[PDB]
Amino acid sequence: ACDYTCGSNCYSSSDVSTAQAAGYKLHEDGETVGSNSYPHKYNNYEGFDFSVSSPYYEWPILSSGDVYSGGSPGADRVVFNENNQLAGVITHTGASGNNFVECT
Ligand SMILES: [Ca+2]
Repeated sequence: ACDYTCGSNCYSSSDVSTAQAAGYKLHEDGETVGSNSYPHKYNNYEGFDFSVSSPYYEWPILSSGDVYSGGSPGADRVVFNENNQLAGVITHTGASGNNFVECT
């Protein structure tokens, strides 16, 4: 079963813990990867009910299970805060433009 489903991509809690660790280490190093420079700040204008406080940062989670290292980021993201707490799993799949919906 999937712990998180984004569109038709299925992720387990191991997949999310692995992506968050990689994204949080780049935040501590003051580094980014990719043409769109991830991780970067996430603004919660859609109002998802996250139970952890901001600031928030978005980082890609790949359907393949690999950690993101550049190239296409796909449409799914883990959002974590400044204290390395997971806020949620969201995706651009099924939302217009740069908006997001939550994975279920
Ligand atoms: Ca997986």
